[PDB]
Amino acid sequence: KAYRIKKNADFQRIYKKGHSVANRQFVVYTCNNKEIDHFRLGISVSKKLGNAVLRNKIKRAIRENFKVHKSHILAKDIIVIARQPAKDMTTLQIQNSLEHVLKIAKVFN
Repeated sequence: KAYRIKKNADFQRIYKKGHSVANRQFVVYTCNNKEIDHFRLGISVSKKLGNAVLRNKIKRAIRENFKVHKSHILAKDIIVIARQPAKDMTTLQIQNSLEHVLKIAKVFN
């Protein structure tokens, strides 16, 4: 399977059956998937935060974080949702905010 979650039906199963945590900039959902043996990541960044340039910068920051932690993440489905205050972070701060919330989410990273 690919590492990126694409289907909208997968986003819904995770929201309904999964578990969430949040800091001020990000909500994180996790949900085990016994049929997969590596993590998967879905990202949601609402148009309320800004235009496509801003949203893709946030998406790129999240993907770069999981890429660097690629080998020490547990085999769960993971959804990262950007909250409105994410639009006011520096690119550097996004990485430390993600490290904080992912540690709270028990993704082993």
